[PDB]
Amino acid sequence: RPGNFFQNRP
Amino acid sequence: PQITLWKRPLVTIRIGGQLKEALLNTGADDTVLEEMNLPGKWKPKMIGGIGGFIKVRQYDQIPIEICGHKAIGTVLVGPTPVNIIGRNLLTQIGCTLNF
Amino acid sequence: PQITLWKRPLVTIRIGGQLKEALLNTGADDTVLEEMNLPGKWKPKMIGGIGGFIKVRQYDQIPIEICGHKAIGTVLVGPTPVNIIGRNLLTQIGCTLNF
Repeated sequence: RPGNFFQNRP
Repeated sequence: PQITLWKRPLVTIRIGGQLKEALLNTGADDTVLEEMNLPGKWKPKMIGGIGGFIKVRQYDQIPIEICGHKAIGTVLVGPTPVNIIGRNLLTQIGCTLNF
Repeated sequence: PQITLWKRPLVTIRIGGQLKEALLNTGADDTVLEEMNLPGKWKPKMIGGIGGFIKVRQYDQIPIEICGHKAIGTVLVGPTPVNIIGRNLLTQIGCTLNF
């Protein structure tokens, strides 16, 4: 199940 | 509080009058909530994650209460798998990492 | 140490004796390293988050050192945009979120 919630701008 | 990381660091938030569960995420620049209605104007934006880029709606200056602490700032709404509280709001509530 | 969240929480890690920068990510269950040609047996896996899924290689019982603190466990390798330390290793070095 999805498990890597890295997030970058924009 | 002090939160260890054996399980996902989930907390209750209140936003636009409603309660939701969100993940405290030091790996996110921004706060991203699952599709929902929020009042006021928004702009289209794109953001990136592990799998690539998605389109979101950017709402500015939105009040949110996170595990009892008040924040007011930018909230992105879009097809994230889970509600995520990112650094933009983690800094408002005084969050640090410690080891 | 205490890491604040005004900036991406990038720290130095050591893997195979070699140094890399990685992001401390409380929003990741697992640890994923940018593509590198690590020796050893591996198994294919998919990891997911914002934007969908990517294909990675799963290595087991790999020693890592995170800001001088030793850890050992599962390390994924693939086309992540940045090296990410996830909870499987953050727990080993006694990392907490505090607010």
